[PDB]
Amino acid sequence: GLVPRGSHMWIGVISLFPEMFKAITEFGVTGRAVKHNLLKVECWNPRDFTFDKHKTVDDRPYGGGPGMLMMVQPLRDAIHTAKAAAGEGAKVIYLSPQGRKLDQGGVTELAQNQKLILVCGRYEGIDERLIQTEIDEEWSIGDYVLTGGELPAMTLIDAVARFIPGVLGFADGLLDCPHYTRPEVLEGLTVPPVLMSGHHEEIRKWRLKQSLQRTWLRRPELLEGLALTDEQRKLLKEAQAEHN
Amino acid sequence: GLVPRGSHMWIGVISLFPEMFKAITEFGVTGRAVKHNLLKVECWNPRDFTFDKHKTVDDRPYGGGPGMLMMVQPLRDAIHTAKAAAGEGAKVIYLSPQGRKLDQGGVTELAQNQKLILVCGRYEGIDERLIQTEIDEEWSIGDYVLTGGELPAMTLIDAVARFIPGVLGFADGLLDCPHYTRPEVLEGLTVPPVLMSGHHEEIRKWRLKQSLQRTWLRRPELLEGLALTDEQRKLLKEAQAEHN
Ligand SMILES: CC(C)(C)c1cccc(C(=O)NCC2(NC(=O)c3cccc4nocc34)CCCCC2)c1
Ligand SMILES: CC(C)(C)c1cccc(C(=O)NCC2(NC(=O)c3cccc4nocc34)CCCCC2)c1
Repeated sequence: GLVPRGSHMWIGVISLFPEMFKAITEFGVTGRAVKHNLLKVECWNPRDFTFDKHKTVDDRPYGGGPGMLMMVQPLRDAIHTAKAAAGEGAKVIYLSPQGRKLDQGGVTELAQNQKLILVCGRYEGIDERLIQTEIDEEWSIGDYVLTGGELPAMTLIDAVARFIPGVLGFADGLLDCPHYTRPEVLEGLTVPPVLMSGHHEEIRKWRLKQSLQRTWLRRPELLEGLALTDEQRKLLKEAQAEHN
Repeated sequence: GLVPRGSHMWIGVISLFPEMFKAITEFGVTGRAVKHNLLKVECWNPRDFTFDKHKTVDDRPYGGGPGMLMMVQPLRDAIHTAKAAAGEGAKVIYLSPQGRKLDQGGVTELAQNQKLILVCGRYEGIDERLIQTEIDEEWSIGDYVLTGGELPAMTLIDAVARFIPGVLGFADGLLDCPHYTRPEVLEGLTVPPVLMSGHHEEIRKWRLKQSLQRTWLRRPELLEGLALTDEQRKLLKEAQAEHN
């Protein structure tokens, strides 16, 4: 083993649909991370923490109306069991549309935790007091309406799993340059000559320039948090001028 | 049947990991939408469109380096087969970090399509010319680094499935008011009295006010695209003043 024994990542998940998480534990990069014991994903289902015959996991809001909520007691008890399994130092995250907007800086922050517990909402969400009593942070993957927090949780797991030592073992955070692979001519469209030139120093400059221009045109906000290198500033200035 | 015969939604998916999509086709709201034939999700795997013995689906970039790309020919041919199955009028969406940022306005737009084809990238993505020759629109669920476009595609499916007639059959786009359910007192924390008052007109005003304040404090950008009602402007002004 090349990876130190205490660098694996543990993520507890609280969800009414634990089987959804097979999508990240059995496929692709995260799938290989679980199989090689770099990532452990453990799920607790609030349905298993009910005591009534029909395993009721939703409840009605005070004040009335059709917007059902997650029942407090089964959710809270699932969370308490995850905390017990985690031991000390687990950070409890509620995936929620009222949370801090997730971005790569945020992922980096979250990935500094060896132990995470992710709480996925269903119905109209969870009791506000549970946020105060059980939740450490609220995070959102975007401003759109979903039917559950499970896809956001899986998105977050995918994003932080890239930071686990053994997986793959900020300029990269800019948008990619255009990518080209075989064939040389695709329905009449040709690869930029420099890319097929074998001049790897020219290729390097070209790719960096294209990445900068594309970030500039499609996500300029990403540049606002960076003090670019001299080369990057030079290439970006060139691309900006040539774009007129 | 209460729902017209031609209002079902069809979504073709192009992905190296079709089994991931079980997470949306077999669970929750989308799961029920598929079972009741309101939503149809059909997947094509580029691996099935290869002709070499080891079913190779990645290729090397012109110009070199470790960043592998999706092999053009199997991906393109999977897309062509999805287009054939779709028939006329299917919109082809590439889930991509260089795409338009998804928000609820964007979801609403996408949901006006009866037929969508979603292309999920792996490795470092797809050949730029394929975007020109096969892709209609690029969309991104957020600014963070993922290992595949499958979770974004599923997120998008979850978001647009809410617009299908028979599922559930812009003020709602503001952040929710705080939600409260049983018990009346949770670890000493009490429900706001108005909510347990039975005064449903007071409750309505309180919930709207709280929703506005919370949108104001946590997602003010959402208010920039709306001309609020007189009641909403009155309640928001009150919450803003009382927040000092
Ligand atoms: C103004 C805005 C953002 C459009 C909005 C406004 C009001 C409600 C929602 C919404 O989607 N309620 C449903 C709910 N969503 C999420 O869990 C969720 C959604 C999006 C990004 C996320 N990241 O993590 C979790 C996320 C799932 C069921 C349990 C309650 C939360 C959205
Ligand atoms: C500047 C920024 C955004 C941080 C960034 C910069 C450079 C690369 C990436 C990135 O994630 N490349 C990997 C890749 N991502 C996605 O598919 C993807 C990610 C996020 C939101 C999405 N919505 O749809 C699809 C999305 C999966 C493998 C195939 C190539 C794309 C990200």
